[PDB]
Amino acid sequence: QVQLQQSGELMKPGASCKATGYTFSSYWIEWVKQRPGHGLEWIGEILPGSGSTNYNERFKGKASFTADSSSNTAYMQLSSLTSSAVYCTRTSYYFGSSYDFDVWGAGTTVTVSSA
Amino acid sequence: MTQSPSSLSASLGERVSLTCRASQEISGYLSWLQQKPDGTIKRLIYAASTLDSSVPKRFGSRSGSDYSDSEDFAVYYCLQYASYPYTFGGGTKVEI
Amino acid sequence: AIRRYYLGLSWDYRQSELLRELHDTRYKKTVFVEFTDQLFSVARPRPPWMGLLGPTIQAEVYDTVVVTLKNMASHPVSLHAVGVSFWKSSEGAEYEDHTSQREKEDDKVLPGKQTYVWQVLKENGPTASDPPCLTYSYLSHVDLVKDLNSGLIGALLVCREGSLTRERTQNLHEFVLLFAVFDEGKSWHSAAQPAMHTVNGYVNRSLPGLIGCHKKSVYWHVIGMGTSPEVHSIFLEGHTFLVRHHRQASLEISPLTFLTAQTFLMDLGQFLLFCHISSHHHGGMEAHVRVESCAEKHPKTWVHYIAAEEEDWDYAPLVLAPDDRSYKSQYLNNGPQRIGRKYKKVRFMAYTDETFKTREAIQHESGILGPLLYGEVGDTLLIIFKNQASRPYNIYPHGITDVRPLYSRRLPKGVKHLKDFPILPGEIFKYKWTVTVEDGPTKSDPRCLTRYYSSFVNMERDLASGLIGPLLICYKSDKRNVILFSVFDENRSWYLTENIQRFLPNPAGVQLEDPEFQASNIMHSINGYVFDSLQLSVCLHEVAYWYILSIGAQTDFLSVFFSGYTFKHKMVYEDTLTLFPFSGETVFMSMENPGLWILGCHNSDFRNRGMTALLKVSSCKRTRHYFIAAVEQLWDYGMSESPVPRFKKVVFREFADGSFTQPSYRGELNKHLGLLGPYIRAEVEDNIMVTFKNQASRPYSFYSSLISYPDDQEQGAEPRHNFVQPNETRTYFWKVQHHMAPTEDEFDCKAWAYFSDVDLEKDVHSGLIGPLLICRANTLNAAHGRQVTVQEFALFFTIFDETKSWYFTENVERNCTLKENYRFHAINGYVMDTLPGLVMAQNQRIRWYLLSMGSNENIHSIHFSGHVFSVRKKEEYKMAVYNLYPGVFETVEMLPSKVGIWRIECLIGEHLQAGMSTTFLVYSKKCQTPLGMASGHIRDFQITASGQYGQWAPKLARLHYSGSINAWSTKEPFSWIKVDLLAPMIIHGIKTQGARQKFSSLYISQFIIMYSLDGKKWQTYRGNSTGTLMVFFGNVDSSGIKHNIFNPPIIARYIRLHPTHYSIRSTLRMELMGCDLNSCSMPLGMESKAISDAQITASSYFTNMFATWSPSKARLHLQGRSNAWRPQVNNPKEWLQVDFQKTMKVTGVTTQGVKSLLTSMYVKEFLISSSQDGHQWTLFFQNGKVKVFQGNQDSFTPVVNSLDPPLLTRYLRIHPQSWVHQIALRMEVLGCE
Ligand SMILES: *[C@@H]1O[C@H](CO)[C@@H](OC2O[C@H](CO)[C@@H](O)[C@H](O)[C@H]2NC(C)=O)[C@H](O)[C@H]1NC(C)=O
Ligand SMILES: *[C@@H]1O[C@H](CO)[C@@H](O[C@@H]2O[C@H](CO)[C@@H](O)[C@H](O)[C@H]2NC(C)=O)[C@H](O)[C@H]1NC(C)=O
Ligand SMILES: *[C@@H]1O[C@H](CO)[C@@H](O)[C@H](O)[C@H]1NC(C)=O
Ligand SMILES: [Ca+2]
Ligand SMILES: [Cu+2]
Ligand SMILES: [Zn+2]
Repeated sequence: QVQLQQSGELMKPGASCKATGYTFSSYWIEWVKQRPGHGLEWIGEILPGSGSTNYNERFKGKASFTADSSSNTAYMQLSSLTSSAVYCTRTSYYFGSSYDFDVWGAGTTVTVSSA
Repeated sequence: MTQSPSSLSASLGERVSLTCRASQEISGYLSWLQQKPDGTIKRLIYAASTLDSSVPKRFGSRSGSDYSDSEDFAVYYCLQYASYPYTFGGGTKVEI
Repeated sequence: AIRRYYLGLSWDYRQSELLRELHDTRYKKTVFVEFTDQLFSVARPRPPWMGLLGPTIQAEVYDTVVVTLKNMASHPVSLHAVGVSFWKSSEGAEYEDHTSQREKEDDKVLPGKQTYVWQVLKENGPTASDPPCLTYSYLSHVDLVKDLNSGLIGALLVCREGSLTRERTQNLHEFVLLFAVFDEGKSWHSAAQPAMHTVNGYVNRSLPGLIGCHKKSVYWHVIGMGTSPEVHSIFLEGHTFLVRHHRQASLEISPLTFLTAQTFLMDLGQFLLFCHISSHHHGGMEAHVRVESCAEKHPKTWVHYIAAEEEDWDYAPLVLAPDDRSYKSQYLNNGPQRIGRKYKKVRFMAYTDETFKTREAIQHESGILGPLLYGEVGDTLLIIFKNQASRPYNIYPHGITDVRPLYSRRLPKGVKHLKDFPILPGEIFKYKWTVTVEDGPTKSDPRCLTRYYSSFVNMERDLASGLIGPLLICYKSDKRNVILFSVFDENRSWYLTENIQRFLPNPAGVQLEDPEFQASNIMHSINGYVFDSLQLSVCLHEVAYWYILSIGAQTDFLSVFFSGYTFKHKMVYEDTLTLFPFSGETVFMSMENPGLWILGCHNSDFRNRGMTALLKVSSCKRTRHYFIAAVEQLWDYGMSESPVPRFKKVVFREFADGSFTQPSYRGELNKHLGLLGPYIRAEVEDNIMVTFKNQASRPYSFYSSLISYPDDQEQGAEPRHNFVQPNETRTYFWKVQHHMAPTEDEFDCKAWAYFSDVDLEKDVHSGLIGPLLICRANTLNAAHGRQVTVQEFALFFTIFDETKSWYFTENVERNCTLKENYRFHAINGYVMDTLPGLVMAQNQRIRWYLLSMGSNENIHSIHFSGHVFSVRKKEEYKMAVYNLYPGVFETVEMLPSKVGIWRIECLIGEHLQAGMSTTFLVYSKKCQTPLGMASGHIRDFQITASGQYGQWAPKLARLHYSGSINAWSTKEPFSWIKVDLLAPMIIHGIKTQGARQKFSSLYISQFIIMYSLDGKKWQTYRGNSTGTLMVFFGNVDSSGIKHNIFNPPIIARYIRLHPTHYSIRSTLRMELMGCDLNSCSMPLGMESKAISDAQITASSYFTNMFATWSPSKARLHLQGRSNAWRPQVNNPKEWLQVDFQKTMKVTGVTTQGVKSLLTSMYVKEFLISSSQDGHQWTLFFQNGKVKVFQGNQDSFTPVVNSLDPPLLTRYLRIHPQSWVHQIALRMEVLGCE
């Protein structure tokens, strides 16, 4: 019983992952922003038990990494949006186990425009 | 990390086409999954030749430097887990 | 071989079946109960007979016990095992043990929540001579007084290898017999109330179920328990006890005494088990034994005619000395409301024939006691008895089971046991005593053993009237010198009323319970004489046997001594002989010491009250010189905490010269001596010469009881003068005889005491006491006068009453009434873990001389927690608690298994909480490590001196520092440098250099070392004795290191080096070799390759052909081609793993990178996962969070990384997260087992 989640909203351009059934801290979490039509790229791995992060060259200025321990949740904040995609996952801290990207994100809608 | 031929549809139970090619030497750290239209993402192949848990036992091969019925409609992306930064794939589109 | 045990109410003591808390609706106690399982909810059936007693534990050598305790009580409880080894995770006691908080959970277990794990190593189990299964116990150790007094005590059985043998389960039985007093008014639960002397927790004969089968044998694992002194003389009506391998009539037990006695049941029936001490309070200790059925030349006949008949008995046939402000008068002089010295009593009297009209030979010296009754095994004694008295008396022997009437076997009336059937002032009875085998000795003990008879129609007042006489029992003048220690209580003697009439001015003056008159007829007698009226002549070199009994009022034990002499006890020469009530022992000694001596009591307040008598004998390669004096000092009995009065004492110290001015200061090896005199050590056949000088206000003496004076002055017997006036300087000289030294079957070195004897009791409490070792053969030698093969310590257990110490009036120094802050339960004069000087090497025998002295309270029950020792008397027995009695000076040896800081207690619960405790440190000799002096872990600010020359600052004294000016240096003659390690540490050595200045070579050629614990208590390191102090040899030049070592390692936190000889200038760079207190600093074998390449394993490993960076090579400082580990790919998910095979206490991680080619690689950041199984993992969280450890900054410099608080695990993984160029690891691990 390993499950993931994500709070399923939009805003104007230029404006500022829950899980249960396992150990929230001792496992890496990874974000993703699958651009429309292309494929799946990469964000950064958050270790919710310490804060160690390894971001990606692209979202380097837009992939901040925060979380909270006594709640089992992890968020991601980005500033100044551009006019939009659709799409987290889990990796282990040691090599050998099979808890690597087994459960995937619940998907979330995201839009950037001013209708 | 690209896919070949990234577009070779089929039907239910023959030899189609879904193969991954890596930029550099990875040695073992490749995967392969499935995309459902409503956003459902699962996992199957991992560590080249290894089976999954809640997935059937039908899919899976590897060789430096390449690797790889039922609800047959997805875009198979491969996974590269050898060094940061990581990256998925290009996408092999199919339709029944 | 993993035995699992799951230990975890109201009690009235007589009502059995209150242990039905398992399942009948009809004091507060907390006891130990068992369970079936690891889920803590299911009760077991426990037998009838165990009562309150905790579960009996059985095991073997090389197994492991695994108890899980769950506290389900009001108060907290621990689990403290006796006589096994444990890991400090399992000691169940809290004290200044310097122990991580994880290892202090055991110390106190709160409601809810602890497994313990005990080891039973090969050195833990019994020897060949020992019983098949040693008797130990376990208890709660959070508040001994409380915990015991509430029901926390179970049995511990440690048997040799071979329990899985088919015992004939008709026999065996073997019931643990806790003999525990409970003081229910001072247990946990309470608000005096009463105090229950029990057997297995039941009073008044009520213990059910102890049934044994007839023609078989039963073993007894015996455990005494109790939180004050008080002794118990335990008997079984028709039966004898076999202990060690000796026929004993009683069991001599006392608080936490442990025995395995066996006895043999020849008579069908039911027999009373009971304690025999005069004090009827002691009279809950009473249980029944039922014996049943289960399933599947030529022997002499001796004839004696003995009559009970009345006489006038004189206790003092030598007039005393009317002077009555000195008690002496009261017990013996005649006048007002005092009787005197002639009391009418009844005795046993031997006659010559059936007519009883003529008396056989009386004999002065044996006064009061009846005729000597000899009888070898097999013989028969016809004791023809005629009365001639007024009350109906009787005569019956305690010792022989088979005592029927002569001719007939059937008894006159409803007489259960012949014991209470009386004889009638004018009847004759004919008795047949037949001496059988089961009454006699047992090869391993002496030829004869001492017993006694007495009337039993009314046991108490008959014996008190004077019906007593000796009965020997032996194996297949003549029999002579019989010494009867007997308090005759004339306040119970039938003739009390008659005596008043004949000897008083007016029988009118009634009073009756006037306590002076009452206590004026308690003649404290030896045989029948008092205040020195029993004088007995012996000759010189007369080889004499001594038959010794204790029958009287008495109640308390007697600790009997002969001056100047040394008897043979259990085939071993000792010096005092402790005797319980109704007990008798045979000793054997040769009268080699001319002089007048006093036999007497040592027990303080009998001895003053009359129990004396005189012994009057008289005829008819090296020289080891010690300089010792009695000098006065101040003494606080312990400074540490608790509101600090200081007391004036007087003590023995060793000096060097005849000119008593250079006092040969001691330390390290003798710090522990405390209030005790110096070790004066001789071998056998060399000579001892002590020049003794009295300083001090009062006069004092040097007496030992080995002091053997020669046959000078022939005119008469002589009181040995002794008595050194406060300034005089008497000298004692005497050769040491083979009989003053260890038998070939004892240990290399026997201990004997020495003290003043101008007032035995008063001036030991003042402080005059020391150990006199007598070593064996050619073992003790060198210029050290010591074994050196073995570390030796002396521990003197006693409870100083500073109210009794002479200088007590001189301590008006307080300001202007109960004593309980003037009494100190003090080992060697230090109380409450205050005693210093106890440092011992890892694995290395240690010999302990244990002494107690003083008042009757001192029956201490000494325990070495987590260790066991060996005592030796003709054979060698394993034990865990020796029941030290005053005046006895036993010698035991142990080796310390486990490193750490361990406690030395007295298991007398009252004494412990009153302070009677200390600790010792056992260190690994293999834990030498650099204390961080070169590595800069010790920050500059902790080094400190006293003058600096200039710019040559003490902050430079760091081994290998280079350049220009690069060290401390001072032009002052008397100087010092001082290093603050920042906390107490163990130091084993010091490495020493000195630099170059342009063209000179600067160095200390000769220094001395001072150290300190607080920062202004510096003491000079007189290491390894040598002399007044240790002069060390420094350097010979700039470059070289001189590596002096501390082989009594230094325990300190401030160390201070004093240059005494330099070339041109004192100048020093130094490094400190050492270890933490708990000996957790050493590598676990990366560098020594002690971890074979199969134990190191990783997630991947790059290989092509020319490299092959396999884990195996990732060891700190390895050199050459491809010298480190490289994961086949770089990513923060990889990990390296090490299977230690055992659980280890990892306390840090040293960590490295590698130089290769030109491109530099090292690991900037990593994390750590841990496991006990290898398939589950947890990251070492801390204060909340998943720790991220700092990394190397270069690919060559090692960096330490202490783990705090250090994890326990047998599996260790390193998870590198951020790196530089490439992941590359070399490391060491720091810790211990
Ligand atoms: C066990 O037996 C005791 C005596 O044989 C008995 O105690 C005595 O205690 C009471 C209470 O103070 C006294 O009144 C009485 O005089 C004592 N007997 C003497 C001094 O001979 C205990 O009560 C008995 N225990 C139980 C549980 O009944
Ligand atoms: C005093 O110095 C001597 C000389 O080294 C020490 O001797 C050896 O000590 C080791 C360590 O326990 C033993 O293995 C040897 O048996 C000793 N050598 C000999 C020749 O007997 C001695 O330990 C030092 N004493 C103290 C108290 O430090
Ligand atoms: C006696 O003791 C005192 C105490 O110090 C000392 O001064 C003196 O020299 C000693 N001898 C004599 C003869 O007084
Ligand atoms: Ca502990
Ligand atoms: Cu004690
Ligand atoms: Zn008793």
